[PDB]
Amino acid sequence: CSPGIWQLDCTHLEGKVILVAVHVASGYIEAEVIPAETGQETAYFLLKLAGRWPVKTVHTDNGSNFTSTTVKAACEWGGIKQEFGGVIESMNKELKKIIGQVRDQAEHLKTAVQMAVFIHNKKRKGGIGGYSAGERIVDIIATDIQ
Amino acid sequence: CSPGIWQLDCTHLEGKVILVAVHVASGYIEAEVIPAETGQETAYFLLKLAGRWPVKTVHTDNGSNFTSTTVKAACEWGGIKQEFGQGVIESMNKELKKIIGQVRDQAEHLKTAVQMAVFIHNKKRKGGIGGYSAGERIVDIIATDIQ
Ligand SMILES: [Mg+2]
Ligand SMILES: [Mg+2]
Repeated sequence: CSPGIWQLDCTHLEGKVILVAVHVASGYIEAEVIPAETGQETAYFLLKLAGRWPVKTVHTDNGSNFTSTTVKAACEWGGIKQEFGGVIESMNKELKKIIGQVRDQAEHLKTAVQMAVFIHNKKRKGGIGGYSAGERIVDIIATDIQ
Repeated sequence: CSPGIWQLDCTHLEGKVILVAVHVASGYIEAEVIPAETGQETAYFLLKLAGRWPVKTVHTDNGSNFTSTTVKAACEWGGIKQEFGQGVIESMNKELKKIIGQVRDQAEHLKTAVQMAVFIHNKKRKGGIGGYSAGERIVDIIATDIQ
């Protein structure tokens, strides 16, 4: 389901792990520095994400954390279908870029990451009244409720 | 702005702090166990929240964490207006605790149970049939406000 498909992947900065989720159909993202690239941390991130948006399918790579039994259980509980097997790469790249631009503006990396996410989701680039990723996701989900 | 107003407050369970945010106009909530009831943890939660939804005004009580300079800076950066000072946030904490109680056994840790509870609350429909869920009301409210 186009409105319920997300892609997850981990990227790294300053020796830290950043878990990233992208709503494919809109470009909206959610990211967060996790203490360790474990299935436990990944499962925790997934539950929060699923309680927020209609997460039906998550696409990830071969990563141990994503293939873990704990993430599997989280997905079954949340009714999320998994697929291990474009977009997420671009996001990690651009997220790192924005993080770079605002890095000085905050003490810890985790804060910079959230500033970057905010900037990315609020960012526009269409006409004088196009749409931001944040606006596209709610529009997509709203129109799908009817 | 009705669509941009949120209320935040902390509640407690098992000796832990649970930070809770409620989108007043829809009943949609976001909660999370934080290591400590500090301005730092509160500011972190607020940034995440603001990058997700159109947070324009946050209403909280007199709490040190909410009045802290670090939260103040977060709000200025995020362009969020603060107000210090109803029944809504109280009801949510109460019901969240209720749902947490119902699913407490399905999770290894409280923090997980909290997220299960949030998921259940936001997905819940009155009477379990038709109608709108809090999750659907918030996106509808925000969507109709974009036009
Ligand atoms: Mg990977
Ligand atoms: Mg309190």
